[PDB]
Formats: sequence, structure tokens, C-alpha cells
Amino acid sequence: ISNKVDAMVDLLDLDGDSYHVNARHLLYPNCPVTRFPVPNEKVPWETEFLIYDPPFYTALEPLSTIQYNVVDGLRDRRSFHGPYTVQAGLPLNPMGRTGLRGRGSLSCFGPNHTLYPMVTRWRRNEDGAICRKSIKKMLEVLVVKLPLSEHWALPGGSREPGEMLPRKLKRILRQEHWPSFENLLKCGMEVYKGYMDDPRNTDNAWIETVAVSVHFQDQNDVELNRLNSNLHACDSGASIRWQVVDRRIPLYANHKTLLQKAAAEFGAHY
Amino acid sequence: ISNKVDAMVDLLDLDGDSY
Amino acid sequence: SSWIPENIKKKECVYFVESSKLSDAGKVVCQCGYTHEQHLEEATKPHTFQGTQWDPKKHVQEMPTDAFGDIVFTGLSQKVKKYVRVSQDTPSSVIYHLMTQHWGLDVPNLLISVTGGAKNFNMKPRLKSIFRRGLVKVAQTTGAWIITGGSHTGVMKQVGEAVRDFSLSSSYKEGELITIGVATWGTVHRREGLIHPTGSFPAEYILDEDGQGNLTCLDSNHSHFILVDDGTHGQYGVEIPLRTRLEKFISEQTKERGGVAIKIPIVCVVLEGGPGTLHTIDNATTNGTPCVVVEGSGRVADVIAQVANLPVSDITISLIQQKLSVFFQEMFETFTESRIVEWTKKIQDIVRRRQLLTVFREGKDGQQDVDVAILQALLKASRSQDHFGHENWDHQLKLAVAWNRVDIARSEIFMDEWQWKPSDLHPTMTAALISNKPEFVKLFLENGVQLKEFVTWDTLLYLYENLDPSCL
Amino acid sequence: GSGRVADVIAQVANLPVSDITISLIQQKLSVFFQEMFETFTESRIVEWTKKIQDIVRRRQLLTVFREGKDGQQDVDVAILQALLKASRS
Amino acid sequence: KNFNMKPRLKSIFRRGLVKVAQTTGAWIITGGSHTGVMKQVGEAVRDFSLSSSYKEGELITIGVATWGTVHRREGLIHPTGSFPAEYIL
Ligand SMILES: Nc1ncnc2c1ncn2[C@H]1C[C@H](O)[C@@H](COP(=O)(O)OP(=O)(O)O)O1
Ligand SMILES: [Zn+2]
Repeated sequence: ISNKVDAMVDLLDLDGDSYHVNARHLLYPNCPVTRFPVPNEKVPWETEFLIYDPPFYTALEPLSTIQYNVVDGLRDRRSFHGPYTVQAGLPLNPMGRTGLRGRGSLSCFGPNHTLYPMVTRWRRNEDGAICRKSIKKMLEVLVVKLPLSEHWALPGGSREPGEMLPRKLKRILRQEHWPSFENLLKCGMEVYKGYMDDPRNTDNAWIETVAVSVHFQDQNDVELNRLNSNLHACDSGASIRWQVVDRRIPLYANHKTLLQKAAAEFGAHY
Repeated sequence: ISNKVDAMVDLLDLDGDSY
Repeated sequence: SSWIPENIKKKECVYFVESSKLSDAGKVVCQCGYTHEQHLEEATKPHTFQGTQWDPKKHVQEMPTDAFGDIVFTGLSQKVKKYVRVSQDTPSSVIYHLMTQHWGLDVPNLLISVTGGAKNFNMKPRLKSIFRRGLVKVAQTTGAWIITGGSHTGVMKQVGEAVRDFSLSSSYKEGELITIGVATWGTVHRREGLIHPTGSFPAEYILDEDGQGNLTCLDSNHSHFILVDDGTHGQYGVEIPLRTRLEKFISEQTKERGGVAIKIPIVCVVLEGGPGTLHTIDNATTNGTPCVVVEGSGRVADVIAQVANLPVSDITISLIQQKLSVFFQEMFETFTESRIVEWTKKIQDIVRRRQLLTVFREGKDGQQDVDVAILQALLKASRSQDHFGHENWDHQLKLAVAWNRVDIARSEIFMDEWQWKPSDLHPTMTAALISNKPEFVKLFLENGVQLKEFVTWDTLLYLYENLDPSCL
Repeated sequence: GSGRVADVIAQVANLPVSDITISLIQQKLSVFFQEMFETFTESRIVEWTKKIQDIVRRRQLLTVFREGKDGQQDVDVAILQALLKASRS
Repeated sequence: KNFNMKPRLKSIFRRGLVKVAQTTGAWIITGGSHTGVMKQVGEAVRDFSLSSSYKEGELITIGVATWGTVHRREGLIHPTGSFPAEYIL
């Protein structure tokens, strides 16, 4: 009686701006600086920034001989989000700033490009049976890790002019297979081209992405997967491990939002 | 039991000139 | 005694700017926080012309530490209590290196953290009872490490008074608890006498609360003490980032069971507070720590409680002023317009990470000690989180059998799956038998773990090693 | 609750036969046809819809025994319910 | 040969089996093999039969199997009759 009255009590008792914040990342990485509070009602540009005293860290105005937001050669100097806006003499990065201006302690001028490749190999047990997901086919997406880093990093980065290879795909990886994958890496449909929420952006430059989604019908699909792995030898990395990168992969917080929209590339249920 | 039935009773009973 | 001032360093200010500041009750200050009479040894003299404006980080360089030893008090407590001095840029790796074999401390099993208001606090009975009961229940079982600052003020003093309330009557006696205190060297009353060249180690610190004046004296209350220095004198809130980094580091990577990694459960609980507590919660949420707020404490609990699950967008500055009049009454004077608006960024940052913050109802939900709220936070941020793996599962249950919550054990089954083999439940039921709660072993038998292959020779020997000393 | 066959029949017994499609069979092929998916081929998967439809459309000769909420006793209640449904009515 | 075990399903099956078989003259029809619940029906049969007042065989459990699916067929064939019918398991 005492506990059935308790079970009886429960049920008859019953019977504004949400925009990007990761760009305005507090405690900016790799820099000892703190930001003034910039609330969510203070994300748009039209609102008055009463306490606007942004940091000026640049480890410079290198605008000479470099036309920003223009058509300057095969450098991808145009902003795909229409015409830009200028605030007095210092232009404002669309979407939002992050806390760095000019070039900074980076490779060179221009955009901090990204070029994310991907490789697939079938799961060998005795003949190549496939372990599906709970609902749909979950193809074995794979990523690699930078030799000295706390995070998994795909072989991509700032595209060197005239090369299209960001110094990380051609080296510290497979050998004698460089020309083959370069043709495939420029043949595909994008996941997203534009400014993105990362705490490692700049006010004067931003990231223009190129992505290709490719699936191999066999693990021995020419030299792309079989011979490439057979000719790949690092012999220097301290740690190595292989897993299918499901929700358990600790990539960038940048990449999770990109994957949320890129899941439509294959149409499978993640 | 005797007082929890009492607490149970109450709520399910529900669930010209001004100058 | 020969490893420190060799692997642990300190950061000081190498020159003086004598900016026109009176430091309230005092006679002129640099900006360094010290005076010309005592500003290192050669830093009082100007080193040519480094700069006419003060910004600390650009000019400061490193000198070794000089505060180390064990504090023994005159009459308050006749016991040995260790303390070390740490710098602001000191990595947590070397600090954990110091804890393990340089202080003789074993691996943690729980890392509950307590933060609250200092010199701005108020007392009511049943909140005190709840806090004390939760403290002893969480600290007496397992190997829980309670992390708290250094000071004898308010609930901050009451955590320690509960520590000795439990420790005065203890079977093992001596110290059954490891309570670590964190404080800033700048905010220390009786610094004179705490500095030694190499080592003497009487480390006398009389608790003279009458003569503190403006800097709160260190408590007589924490077993271990961490005293950080940044080059600032009398500036609180400096150790907020370093404390979060340290607790994180001691959270994920202190054990290697299973061959990959073990994440020790961690919770930080806040009672009342102010701007420093807000910064602590913000840094804790950014680093990745579950946080629980006990409602009813005052001036901080309700604000977080009524914005935790609410949408971030509708939280406006105007909402902040409507929340500035009822639970920011006594602190409104120190809050300025340029200082009020910092209360919306940190709250939004903590709220939008809903997987690491929970609210503990004082009256209607979880009407028990803080165990239910802490375990709910651990299961929400541990099992349902996208980052943690399957290894720590075996550890939430080992933690839960100590807190004798079997309804939660029933609840956690429905979303995880041990499809490989039920035999992984033998080690946890070994500890369940010693904890002696029969509902857990009843769950284990109804789950289907067979006791025929459980009790082996070494297993029964281990069980016979852990009889109850109370019985004859 | 037995596994891999009980739930599929349980959630199609009293349900209309028409809405039971092949697509419904594949959505029922991923949770309770896990270990037998390898031996099931496309020409062999589609035989699972004719037999189920044939059994279901004769509702007077099939019943489902709830393990937890209905007939919480031994199989006598379910067997006698089936006998009275297919014998008297 | 494709089966799995859990406790309370086994308890329900066994209890139902003995309750339905011990009373009246119920005939339980089942295949021939010692695998899974198919073996457990028989193990329940002897669990009941080991302690029985009438003793000997109080149950008539008929097994049905295909001659093609028989391991030790060698020795099960006789011209007219010898009837030791030895079948080692
Ligand atoms: N998504 C990102 N965008 C920009 N910089 C990033 C980044 N992730 C990491 N970094 C930082 C960390 C490295 O120390 C630094 C190296 O930069 P770089 O290679 O010199 O130039 P770039 O960033 O143009 O490739 O980039
Ligand atoms: Zn100075």
C-alpha cells in the first residue's frame, strides 16, 4: 500500500540571437590575451559595440602589392560571399573576427587554405565481410594523425601556389604514388566553401576549402589503396593506431559542424 | 497513507456601475 | 628536498614602474604589487629603459621557488601538512609528478572539487547539513580527492571543519582524507617567514585573523597546500585557469587500465559565489568538467538554475539586469557597467555546453545528499558524451555501488551493451561484496553472471583478506 | 523477447497486412536479422513477407504473449487464450 | 545451432513445460536434436522425470527429424530386426 500510493501519486498530477559563438572563442589559443565580453545580442555588426577594444596581436598591414578581396591571379583572392564591407580604414572579416589581424606567425600571405583528402579500405577478416551500422551502411571513413600532435589531422593545409599540395600529402606518407591521387583530389564536389567557426582564423585572411568524396569498390582499387599502402613507410612515428572514425574520433570542434552537413555526401545515417 | 490520501484528494478534483 | 627549486620555478617582476597608486591603506606601490624597499634584489633599480608603461608578461623572466616544506601549527593542529609553491606557467605534468612519488600520494579515484564565496557568504542550517553530509559520504568512501582553495571563510572554512569533524573519530586515525588547498602567493597574510633559501621546514603559520587587515589568512584546514605566484600582490582570481588545467590533467590521464586510457570521474560543485566563481565555472566548462550547482545557496545558484536548460539566445543583457536586482544585491556596489556585462559571456559559454552542467533541486528533485546529483552529472557527461569510450563504464558502476543507488544502475543498463561477455562484472561485484550492498549483487545474479566461476582461489583469498574489523 | 523472430511477429500480428511492405522488412532486417543477415540473400530475403502475411491475415490462429505486461505468468494463459479464440469464436 | 540463453526466459519455458505436461495427457511435439532450447525442453523433461511418483516415463515426447540430417546413420539400418539400436551421442 505504501509504495503503490507513491506509484499512484505521480501520473494523476498530470492526467534572442542564436548565431556563431565558436568564432568568438574566449581564451584565444596560442596567444596570451583575454577578450572583452561580446554577448549574443552583440554578434551582428549593426549593434553598437560600446566596449570594443579588440586585441591587436600580430606576430602589421602587409597590404602592399597584395590586392585583398580582388581577382589577383590563380591565388583565390575573391570572397565567395558576395561583396565585402569596410569599417573606416580597417575592413571587417565577414561572419566575425577571431582575434588576429594581418598574416601572423603563419606560412605566407593569402588564404589559410584547407584540402582534406580521404581514403577507404575494406575490412579484412578472412575474405572481406562488412560490419554494417545499426541502420544503414556506414562506410569505413579513415583519418590519420599528425606525427607530433594531440589531435587527428588529415593531410591538408594551406595550398602552395602552383602545386595544390599543402606540404602534408606528398611527404610523411606513401611514396611513388604522388601523381595518381593529385588528379583525383581535384575531381569532386565540395562539402562547404566559406568562412567557418574555428578559433584559429584571422581578420585579414580566411579559409577556402576544397574537398573530394571518393569510395573504392575494392581495397585493391589500382594503386590508390593497395599499392599506396604497400609503398607507405614512416618508420619515425612513436605511436600508431587504426580505427574507423565514428562519433568516437576527437577531431577539431570545427570539423564536427562540417560533418553534420557533409553527412549528405553519401546520404547514410551517421 | 492517511495523510498522503489527503494530499492526493485535493488536486484531482480539478485535474453594474463602478464609479 | 633536492628535486624542487630544481624542477619547479617561479615568475616575478623584474623592474618597477612606481605608478601613482596608494594601494588603499599603504605607502605607494609600483604596479608590481610590492614596494621599492622589497622588490627583488636588483629589480628596484631601473634596468635602463625597458618601458614607461606596465604590462607584465613582456618583461618578466624566471627565477626558482623558495617556499617549500611542511606546516605545523602552534595549538590548532599538531600534525604535518605539506605545502609547495607553484608558478602560473608551470605545466600540470610536473605537478602531478610531484604529487605521486615526491609526496607519497596514490592514484586518485574521485576528484570532486568545491568552489564558493570568500568573505561574502551567509549561513542557514539545512544547507550546512546537506553540504556536510555530502562531504563526509563522498570523502569517506573510495579514494576521493576533494579540491578546494586556501582560506578559512564561510563554507570554505566549513568544508575543513567537516573534515576534522569526521577525522577526530576515525578507525585508521591520523589523516584519512587528502584535502588540497590552492591559493595565490600574492594573497597571503603572513608571507614573512614562509621563504627559505634551501630548507628548514618548521613552516610556522600562526592563524592571526585579527591582523590580516585586507589579505585573508591561510586556513589551518587543508592537508596539502598549493600556493601559486604570478607576480601579483593581493590579487585574487589568478589561479583560476591553472587550477582548471591541473584538475583536468589529473582527470583523464592518471591510469592505464585496459591498455588505452581511464577517465577518472570529476565534478566541480559551486555554492554561492561571485565573479571569481563565475570565472572558475567558465574555465571549468571550457576545459571539459561536469559542474553541479546546489540551488538555494544564494546570489549565484538561482541565476544558473533558471538559465541552465533555457535557450541561450533569449538570455539577453536586459535579462541580466532583471537578474541583477534580486541575487546581485550586496555585490551591486562593486559591479560597474563595464563589469556587469561580463556576466553574460561566461554564463552563455557554460550553458551552451549542456552536457557539463546540471542543477540540483534542494526541495523537490533529488531530495537526498549530493551523491544523486554528482552521479547524474557523471553519467550524463560520461556515458552519453560523444568523446568518452567504453572502458570507464566499469568505473561508473564501481563508483555507484559505494553510493548504493540501484535505480540508477537499472537506468544505465538500457542504453549501454556489454555484448562481448558478461564476465566483466566480476571485478565490480568483488567490491560490491565488500561494500556489502545486496541489491547490486541481486542485479548481478539476475543479469546472469554465474557465481560458479566467480570465486576462484585467489578471489576467495582476496575476499578473506577484507573481513570487517568491527566483528570479532 | 526470445530473439530475432519474436518481435517481428509481435509487431505485425494485429497490424494491417497491407502496410507490411518489403521496405518494412528491411527495416526489420537490421535489428532482429543481424547474425543471419549473411546467409540471407536478396532472392532469399523477400520470402519473409509472403509467409508472415499468410500467418497474419489469419488472425484467428495467431496470438502474441507479452513477457512483461500482459499475462505475467506461465504459458498457460496464452495457450488457453489461443485455444478459446480459435475454438469457441 | 543459432540460439542464445537468458535466465528468466528459460525459467518461464521450463515452468510452462512441466505444468502443461504433468497434468492431463498432454503430448509435446518437438524435433530431434540436442541444441539450445530444443535440448532444454528435454532437460526439463528429465528434470521432472527424475523425481516422479509413477517413475519410469510419465511423458511422451516425440522427436521428428530428417534421415538425411543424421550424424551416425551407420548402424541404424537393419534388414528385418535386431533392435539394440545403439546411438552414442
Ligand atoms: N585550422 C587552422 N587554421 C589556421 N591555423 C591553424 C589551424 N590549425 C592549426 N593552425 C596553426 C597551428 C600551427 O602551429 C600553425 C602553422 O601555420 P602555418 O603552416 O605556418 O600556416 P597556415 O596556417 O597558413 O597553414 O597553424
Ligand atoms: Zn614594482
